Amino acid sequence: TTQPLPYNELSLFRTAKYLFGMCAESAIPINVGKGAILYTLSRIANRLEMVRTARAVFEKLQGVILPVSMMEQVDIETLLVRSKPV
Amino acid sequence: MVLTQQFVISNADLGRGHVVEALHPSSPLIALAGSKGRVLILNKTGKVEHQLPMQNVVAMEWECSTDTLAIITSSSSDVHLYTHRTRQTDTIDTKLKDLCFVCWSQSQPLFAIGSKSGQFVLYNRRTLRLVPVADTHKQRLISGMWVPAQDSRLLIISEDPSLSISDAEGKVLTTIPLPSVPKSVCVSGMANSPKSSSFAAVNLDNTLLIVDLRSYATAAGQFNSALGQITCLTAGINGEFLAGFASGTVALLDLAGSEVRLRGSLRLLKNAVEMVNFGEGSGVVAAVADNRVGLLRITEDGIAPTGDEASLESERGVPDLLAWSRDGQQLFVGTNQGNVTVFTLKVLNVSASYGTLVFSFTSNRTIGVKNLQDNRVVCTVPVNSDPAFISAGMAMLAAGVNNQVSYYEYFIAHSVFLRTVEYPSPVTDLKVNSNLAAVVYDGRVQLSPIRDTPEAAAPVYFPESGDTRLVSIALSEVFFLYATTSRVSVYALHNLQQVATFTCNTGLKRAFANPACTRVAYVDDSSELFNVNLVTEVANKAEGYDPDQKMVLWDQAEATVFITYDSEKCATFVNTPHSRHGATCESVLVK
Repeated sequence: TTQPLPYNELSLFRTAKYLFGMCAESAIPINVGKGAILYTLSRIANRLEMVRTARAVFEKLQGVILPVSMMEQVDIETLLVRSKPV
Repeated sequence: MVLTQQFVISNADLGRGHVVEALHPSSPLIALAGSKGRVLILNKTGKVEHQLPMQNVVAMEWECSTDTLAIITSSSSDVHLYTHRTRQTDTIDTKLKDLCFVCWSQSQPLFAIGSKSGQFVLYNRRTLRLVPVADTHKQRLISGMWVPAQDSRLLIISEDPSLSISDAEGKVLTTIPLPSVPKSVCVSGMANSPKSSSFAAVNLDNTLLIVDLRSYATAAGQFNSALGQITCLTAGINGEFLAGFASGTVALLDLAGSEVRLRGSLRLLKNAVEMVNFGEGSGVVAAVADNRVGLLRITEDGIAPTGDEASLESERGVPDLLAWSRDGQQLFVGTNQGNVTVFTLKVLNVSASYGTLVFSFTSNRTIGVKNLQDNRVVCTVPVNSDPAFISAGMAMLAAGVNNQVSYYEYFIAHSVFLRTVEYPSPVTDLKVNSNLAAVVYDGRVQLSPIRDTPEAAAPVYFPESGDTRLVSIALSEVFFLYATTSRVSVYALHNLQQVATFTCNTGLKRAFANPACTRVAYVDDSSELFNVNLVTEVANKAEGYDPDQKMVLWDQAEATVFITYDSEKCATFVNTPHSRHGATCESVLVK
């Protein structure tokens, strides 16, 4: 999320799913943010064409706070993801 | 170039003789004087209200700082001031005989009164004290101009070659005689420079000597003797200088370090330039030689002839005085035979924008692209005609008249023409992006690919199945937005499939989408402004929205601020995406 570094796609997708699953169970630890993990899951699902998952996590991502240089891009991404077959 | 004759001014208006004109820098008013010895002030309607009799006209000018008209006489030592606004007459005695010129400073409330004996003085109105300066010149003065800047220097030229530099006390440090009488000299200032650094060039008929008044470095410039003498001297662009030649050749000079390099020269005209003027506010150079008119524009590639020639009738007289207005819209030429011809140089108020780029008109056939990041012109677009309306997108500029539109593919620096397309109905409004274009006609919008590929996609018409009239549209890179009085709909350009649709119950008159096609500040029938976020589909009315102000512009630098204006004032609205009270759209208030 915060660095222009090489990454795996499927591994990051499964990591995002695991973090989404185990972040709502109890109190989230310090410096683990829901906005970053939701943005990562949304972007990877959009790239990997998990379009139904992408729009689900996007409608969830609508209800969190993003950095000041991210709202416009996430608006464009979530408006574009509303196309394509579900 | 379009030559349209509006009206003809015969010699019966001003009489046979010199024509004196005075252009108001701000108001669209001009004062005219001739051999009839009367003052004619022309309004927008051309109706004569009154004639002010004043004979033996020498010069005229209008003052901008206080809007005060000054009238002087050559046969009397007293100056009479008449105020048209208050109908009051006053007399102030300058105690000087045979006045020849009068000039006012547009930057400071300081004026000087001169005489034909070469004396210039400074007048202190508060203390009524005059400091006399004598023996400065021994012959008749030629002209005297002021520098429109913070540099409080007065320059007066005459037929005795001399250069005088004086301190605040008026003491002349030294006087260096010159081999011959100089012809002319001009001063150019840098507006963007905070200190306004300027350099003066002195011409010696057959020699050009440049002396740096700061570093005290002296260099001798050697030029070919076959070039000839310099006819006219005028200021250029960004400190450049343009010098004529007896052969009529115009040369572009480039400074490479301490050397001057002649990249190229072309002999455009055969005769000398009768009169040359430079427009500081327009940057257009025009030359008149005999019955020929030429236009010079500084380009990167050089000078190329347009191939068009026009012949002027000799019955209108030989021009002798030429002054271009600062705005460049009004051109008045006076002839010594009493014939005045007025040429209308139209510059369209049609403009467009995209991101940090603003598209306006620099000439009749060139569109200037200005970048707000650097505040300088970066590219230019060639135009085939004078478009009625222009629109901008990403790497695409459209310019149209009535029901036809021409497309250019600008890039940042060159422009490429693509196609001219006619449409069955007049195009009321127009939006465009890099690949497609939306044209408003038939009460609807045609969206079509501009590229004329043999396998192009079929153009689409919106709205479909019929909802109501369209009020406004907007276009972006991947989104097409169309607004009716009932629904605002956004479609993804990669599929033309519906993604966002907001229903407005209170109607809609004028919609104003953000550049990213995600937020619409739309005005309903109840004179209210709603800031609808098209993503989450929430309608929030703008607090403090004055219904008098109708137009909305979305800021291109900030995505949370826009401006609502009318013909006179404006107010700034801020869009907060999240707070305790949810997303808000509030007018900025006063302390």
